[PDB]
Amino acid sequence: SDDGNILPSDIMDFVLKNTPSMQALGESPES
Amino acid sequence: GVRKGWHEHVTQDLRSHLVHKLVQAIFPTPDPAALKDRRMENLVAYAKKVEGDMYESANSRDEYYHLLAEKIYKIQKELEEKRRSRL
Amino acid sequence: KEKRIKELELLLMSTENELKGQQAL
Repeated sequence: SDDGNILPSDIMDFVLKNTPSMQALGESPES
Repeated sequence: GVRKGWHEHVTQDLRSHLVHKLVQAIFPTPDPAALKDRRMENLVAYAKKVEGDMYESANSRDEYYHLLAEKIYKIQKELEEKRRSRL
Repeated sequence: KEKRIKELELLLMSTENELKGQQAL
């Protein structure tokens, strides 16, 4: 058995950039 | 002697639509405009190269489909948990 | 994970039935 790659680095980077999800904020303890 | 005797069952329509459906699971795109962008041509050419390598790796049409679908399963369900686990 | 797994596995292998069927056998 083996564990070799299937997704070349140039194509990998394009799928890696697009597929994630994220969040944002801007609260403060000031009053 | 050669065990390959299945190529005669394939069609150009099957070839076209299987390359297409390879791309849809390799990268589902964020929006349908991203299918048309110039960077998707690298993904498409990679999918064409994979389709031809999985075809050449198979002694039957069933084994060809199995090799396509296993690499599709890896590419889709690895990123679906490494990069999309929260769904 | 099971519905989308069977869905993915079927999605490719159904194409020959969509294009040229199986009624010949």
